[PDB]
Parts: sequence; C-alpha cells; structure tokens
Amino acid sequence: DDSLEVIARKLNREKELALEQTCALLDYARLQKIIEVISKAPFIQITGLGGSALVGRDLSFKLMKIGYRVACEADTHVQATVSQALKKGDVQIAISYSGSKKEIVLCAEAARKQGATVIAITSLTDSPLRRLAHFTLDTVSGETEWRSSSMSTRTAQNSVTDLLFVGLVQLNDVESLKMIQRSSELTQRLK
Amino acid sequence: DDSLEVIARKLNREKELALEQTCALLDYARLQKIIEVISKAPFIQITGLGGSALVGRDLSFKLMKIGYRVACEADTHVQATVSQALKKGDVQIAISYSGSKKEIVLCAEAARKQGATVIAITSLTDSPLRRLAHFTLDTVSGETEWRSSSMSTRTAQNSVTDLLFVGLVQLNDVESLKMIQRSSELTQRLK
Amino acid sequence: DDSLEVIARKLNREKELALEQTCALLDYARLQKIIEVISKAPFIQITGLGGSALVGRDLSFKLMKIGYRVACEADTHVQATVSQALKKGDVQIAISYSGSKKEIVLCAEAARKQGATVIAITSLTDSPLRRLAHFTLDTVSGETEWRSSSMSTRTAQNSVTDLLFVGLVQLNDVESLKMIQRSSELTQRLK
Amino acid sequence: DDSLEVIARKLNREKELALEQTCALLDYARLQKIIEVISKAPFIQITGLGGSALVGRDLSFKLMKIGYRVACEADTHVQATVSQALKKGDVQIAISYSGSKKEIVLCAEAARKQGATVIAITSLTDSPLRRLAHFTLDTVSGETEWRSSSMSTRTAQNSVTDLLFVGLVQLNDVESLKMIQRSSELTQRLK
Ligand SMILES: CC(=O)N[C@@H]1[C@@H](O[C@H](C)C(=O)O)[C@H](O)[C@@H](COP(=O)(O)O)O[C@H]1O
Ligand SMILES: CC(=O)N[C@@H]1[C@@H](O[C@H](C)C(=O)O)[C@H](O)[C@@H](COP(=O)(O)O)O[C@H]1O
Ligand SMILES: CC(=O)N[C@@H]1[C@@H](O[C@H](C)C(=O)O)[C@H](O)[C@@H](COP(=O)(O)O)O[C@H]1O
Ligand SMILES: CC(=O)N[C@@H]1[C@@H](O[C@H](C)C(=O)O)[C@H](O)[C@@H](COP(=O)(O)O)O[C@H]1O
Repeated sequence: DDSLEVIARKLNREKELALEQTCALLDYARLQKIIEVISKAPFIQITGLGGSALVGRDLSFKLMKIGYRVACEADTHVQATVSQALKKGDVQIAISYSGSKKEIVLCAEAARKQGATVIAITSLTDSPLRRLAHFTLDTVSGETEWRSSSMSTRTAQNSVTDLLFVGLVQLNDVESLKMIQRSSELTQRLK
Repeated sequence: DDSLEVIARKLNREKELALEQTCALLDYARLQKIIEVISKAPFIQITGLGGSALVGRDLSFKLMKIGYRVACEADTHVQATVSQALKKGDVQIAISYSGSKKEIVLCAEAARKQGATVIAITSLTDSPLRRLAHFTLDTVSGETEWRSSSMSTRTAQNSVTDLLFVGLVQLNDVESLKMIQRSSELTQRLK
Repeated sequence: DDSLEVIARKLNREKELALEQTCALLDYARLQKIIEVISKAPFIQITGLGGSALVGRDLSFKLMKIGYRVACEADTHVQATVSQALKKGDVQIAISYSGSKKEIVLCAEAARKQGATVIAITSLTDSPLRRLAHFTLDTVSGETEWRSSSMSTRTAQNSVTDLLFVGLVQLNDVESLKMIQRSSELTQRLK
Repeated sequence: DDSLEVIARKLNREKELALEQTCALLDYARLQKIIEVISKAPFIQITGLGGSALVGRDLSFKLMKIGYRVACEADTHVQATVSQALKKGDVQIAISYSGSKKEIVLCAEAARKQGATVIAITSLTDSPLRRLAHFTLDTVSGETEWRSSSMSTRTAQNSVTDLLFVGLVQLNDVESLKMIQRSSELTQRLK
C-alpha cells in the first residue's frame, strides 16, 4: 500500500525520528558555548549549497531581524569571497550534511585561515568540514526512504538552527522583542 | 526552567503537533486530484514571501530536478509579472500562512484572471487568498510559543509541499529516477 | 591625477569602448537566427556564476514578463539539476565571460546531452564553453583598468542580452505590449 | 528601418547618453563625502526592488569581496526587518529610480528612525525617497525608447554604484588588493 495517507504517515514518523535522533546527540553545555560565540560575532557568514543553503537562509533572516550582521548567499564563488574577508572574532556557520562539498570545505578553510571561528552543522561522519571546524553540531536524518531523504535531512538541520535562534533570543531578550515588534509594525504597513 | 534541553524538547513536540494537526485535515481524494492538476501544468509558479518563499523555493528545486518548468522568485514585483504571464492550464501554488499578504493575493488574482489554476497552501482561516483559490491545502502550526511560531509554521507548510513532491514522483517514477540519477552524477563531478 | 572626476570619465569611455567592440563583432544574420531559436523554446535556462549570473537574472526577469518560461538560479548544483532536465527544443543561454568555469561548462555539456540548444555568451577566446555551444555571441570588455574590469565586462554582456530582449519583443509585439501593460498595472497597485 | 543593427546602434547611443547625463550632475566634493561615510559604516544595507535590486546586488558582491559587511536581499519584507535593525553609524544605500516604491520608502523611513544614514540613488525627481535621504546621487536615463527604458536606466544606475566602488577601493588600496588576490586564488581552486 503506497497511498498518500500511508506516505504522509510514514514521512511524519521519519521526521519525528530525525528530530529525536538529532536531539539525542546534543551536548547542551557545548551548545550554550557555541551560542555565546555566535552572539559575540561582529559578522556571521552562513554557508551552504542546495538544501543546506535554504536552511541557512531561513536562519539568516531570523538572525538579521534580531540585529545580527549576516552574510548568506547561494553563489558559491561569492561565498568564497566573503569567507576570505572574515576577521578574527567573526563566525562562519557552515551547513553541509555531507561535509564534503568542495565549495563549502574551501570556504571553511578560508575562514579558518583568516582567524574566524568555524561552526559546522553536519552529519555524524568523518568529513573534511568536520576536521576544519572549531565546533560541530550533528544532524541525523535517520534511515530514510529515497523519495524523502532530502526532506528529513532538512528537518534535522532546522532542528539545530532553530535551537540556535531561540538560544540567541534568550541572551538578548529585550532588544529581540523590540526588533520583532518594529518588524511586525513595518510589514503590517504593507498590507 | 528554560534550559536549552527543555527548549529543544518543547520545540520538537510543537513540530510533531504541527505535523499531526496539518495531516489530520487532509482530504486524500482531493489531494490526489491536486497532484494530478500540478502534474499536467506546462508551467508552475510557486509564490510566497518571507518564510513561505523559502518553503516554496525548497519545493521548486525538487520539482525542477524531476523535470517541471517552475518559476519561484522572492521579488514580489517580479512575481506579479510572472502571474500575469500565466496561461490556461498553468498552475500557481500560492504559499501564504495568513493568506492576506497583499502581494500574494494580487498574484493569485492575476493568475486566476489569466485562466490559471490557483492552489493555496494556507492556514485554516477565511482569507482573501482562500477565497481566490480553486483548491486549498490547510497548514496548521498549532498553538506555538512566540520564540518558535515561525519554525513550527514552516514545519507544517513543508509537510504539505513534501507530500506534493512524493505524489508527483509516484506519478512519473521512471523519469523521476532517471533525473535523480543524472543529477547525482553531475553534482558528484563537482567534488 | 586620480580624482573621482577623472575616474568617472575614464570609466565611461571604457564602457563605451566595450559596447563598441562587442557590437563590432555581431553577425546580424546569425543573431536573427539565434533570436528565432530562443523564441521557439518551450523552456529557457539561463546559466552563469557571479557577475554573469546577475546579467542572466536581469535578462530572465524581462523574458518572464513577456511570457517566456525561464529558469535562472545562482546555486550551481541546482543549475546542474535543471540542465539535465532540459528537453530537445529547449534552449540554454550560457553566460560566462571566461567560458571556463567548471560548473557552467558542466551545465552546457548536460544540456547538450539532453538535446537542448546551447547559446554561449562569452569572451573572444577558445574556451570549453565555446566548443560546446551550438551558437556563440561574443562579449569584449576591451582593455580595462583593474579596478573596473568586472564593470566593463558586465556592460559588454548586457549589450548582448539587451539586444536579444529587444529582438524577442519585435517578434511578438502585441502580446509583449499586453504583458508589459498588465505588469505595470499590477505593480502600480502596490504603490 | 528597425533592423537589429539599427537597434544595437541606437541602444548603445542611448546608454552613452545616460552615462553622460548622469555624470554631468555629479557634485564630486559631495561624492567624496558620501564615499567616506560609506567607508566608515559598520554595516551597509543596500535596498531596492526589481532592476534596482540587481544593481544593488552587483554592488553588494563587490563590497563584500573587499571586506564590507553588507545586507542586500530581494524580499521586501526581509528588507524591512533589516532596516529597523540598523544602528547609528550604519548606512543604507537606497536604490530606486522612481523613489516612490512603497517598500523602499518604508525601509528608508525605518533606517532613518534608527539613526542610520540614508543615501538615495534615484532619478532627478521630487520623490518621497529623495525627501528622506541624507544624501542623494542622481541617475538620469535620458529620453529612452520603450523597448529599452529599463536597460538605459540600469546603465545609469551602475555608473553611480561603480564609481562608489572605485572610490572605496581607492581609500583602502592595500587591503582591497589583498582581498582581490585571495578571492581570485580561491575561485581558481574551483576550476
Ligand atoms: C543533485 C544533488 O545531489 N544536489 C545536492 C543537494 O541535494 C539536493 C537536496 C538534491 O538532492 O536535489 C544538497 O542539498 C547540496 C548540499 O549538500 P550538503 O552540503 O548538505 O551535503 O549538494 C548538492 O550537490
Ligand atoms: C516581520 C514579519 O512579520 N514578516 C513576515 C514573515 O514572517 C517571518 C517568518 C518573520 O516573522 O520574520 C512571513 O513569512 C511573510 C509571509 O507571510 P505569509 O504569507 O506566510 O502569511 O510575511 C512577512 O511579512
Ligand atoms: C573572485 C572571482 O574571480 N569571482 C568570479 C566572478 O568575478 C567577480 C565579478 C569578481 O571578480 O569578484 C565571475 O563573475 C564569475 C563568473 O565568471 P565567468 O563565467 O563570467 O567567466 O566567476 C567567479 O569565479
Ligand atoms: C512591472 C514593473 O514596473 N516593475 C518595476 C521594475 O521595473 C522592471 C525593470 C520592469 O519594468 O519590468 C522596477 O525595477 C522596480 C523598482 O523600481 P524603482 O524603485 O527603481 O523605481 O519596480 C517594479 O515595480
């Protein structure tokens, strides 16, 4: 039976398992440290390709709304130019499930060479990106069916980036709320 | 207690409830019809703003990989120009949780005027977009905490678009698999 | 003397020379043929990276407004997935000054393998892209100063894409004017 | 006679006149001041829609390569969220030929309210954007034919942004050259 109802049920369970297995690997003390490192960055570059780039863009819009200076761009050659322009104290959040896309590895190498802090969000595998990162947060898609592998992967990745966002709101709550209110007031003027 | 572990646990449950409540509203017979309508479209425009635009882009990349001709662009004025260029038999997938963003409503009005079929992916509310759509698929975020409302909304929206994608693969399985293989072979050449 | 007034004067002359030298190479009979080929394409993919991707996007928005079904995306891995999904009769407009960016060459190889027609917009050099293209339109930046090389290159590239756009309007003038009017009416509703 | 050769000749002359008429309005002392203001900005937001957004993106990529922290995004609601997050000393470069697109005016109002410096790049008309800007740089398309109005407008706009870029390179030449070299070395590794 391959009805749409069966497909939906199996996909929801697949996503639940990705959330659970990703959450199970978190070191919460290490996560609080990473959040503090991000909060101090004068500039944050979020890198990625394909589905990882969309996860990165999703995080980037939220961070920009609450006042962070963020670079996040799909063009891989532009991404490389930003990575080499990073400074000590800046942060790169490198989102790559495989950790082995040449463009993203190159951006991480360039960021690290400039003295920036590299935080990888990547699968539980021994990848070039994991070897370059100062800190790694793990994303586990679980055992997925081929038609939905990319969707459960994205679900797992968003569980990590979403938690980073909430942690950053927690650290600067008053200003975050002020910026959320100003943003809502502005977009309502476009109704 | 507002520790990161508590936050992660509550957020995962919030997402689970969004998946469940969205799934509970599906009319599977109506969904199969919508999938067939999409499969026949010579051109598909996926519209949206903000987080909905990212959900749309996520679907657009998958549909393009399996051979669909898709327009999906963030610039709202460009979106309007595409909507008025649609033809009878083309499909607009209008993604808007509120269903009341002026730009997205305008695009749906323009598409409908040209004779295109409008499928709305929207919250369970009485919005201008829902009144313009030929078919509506409901997305329910559930009762969310303010720090994560947009994330659970996105989770609910992706549950609908992901199901559309799997349904479309199901309808043209051989060609979808061929295109997935060619795509994987090409990107591996960029390693 | 390196005053801003001197810089502006020299840059305008550099752009004038790029327009002139690019125009001087055009075979107008071959250009009319290319325009006809584009006009018949059920789907057009415009590829490119960096500055060439922006030139491509600029053309893509105009073509979409006048009714063409166009793919144009910065992410190089997404571009590859679109190229392998092209069909016989579809057209790829491959914009690359060097003609030797691996990602763009790969997209042209994939498009040609599927039977699509490849039109390269590229410098007057013996590049892999020029060897893969069914038709090539030349772009000459001229001898440029290092601070403005990319700007005069873009000027030369836009001179070719702009001419393609005008030629396509010429071929379907009534419908183009109708679509321009509908588009203007819609965007004015967002004032 | 409406041959492609005649069209190309007329379009090149139209672009030459746009460059000339835009250049003729520059106050070079005021321009040097604007360049200095930009050079000191901890964060720069470049706003715009449609063709102006592409001009902005073109400038943004160059500024990011030479070390500036820049926001530049097509989604108008995201643009609004960035504008309200700007700080005193930050700069908004608001690119709008008409100066009367509601979204761009709103972003300029929000930036000014936060204490940021607003530099408008706009036509020689009495627009809401010109009334909000601390400094305005004029862009003149000249008298254009309807098929090419947007192209000559873009040419005029790029003449201003290109001059800003060269002026900024001039102010920090050693670091700009270092960043250009690192960027070229990195992208060559992707060949
Ligand atoms: C054809 C292919 O395989 N494209 C992949 C992307 O997969 C997408 C979801 C897909 O399957 O259509 C992947 O998101 C991206 C980043 O991958 P990663 O850095 O997250 O490991 O790389 C690309 O080559
Ligand atoms: C400041 C604001 O409210 N921006 C909203 C977007 O919310 C985002 C996630 C946010 O909160 O930062 C919303 O995704 C978009 C489409 O909304 P919708 O069409 O899905 O209802 O509209 C925008 O105005
Ligand atoms: C650091 C570098 O060199 N980036 C280049 C891009 O140059 C841009 C304008 C630049 O200088 O910052 C180039 O537009 C793109 C496509 O090049 P092409 O396909 O048009 O030849 O390739 C990228 O690697
Ligand atoms: C249908 C329409 O008119 N779209 C316009 C855009 O024109 C484009 C080039 C076009 O004609 O297709 C314009 O670039 C943008 C910003 O305009 P501006 O802020 O530079 O004045 O506004 C949009 O509404």
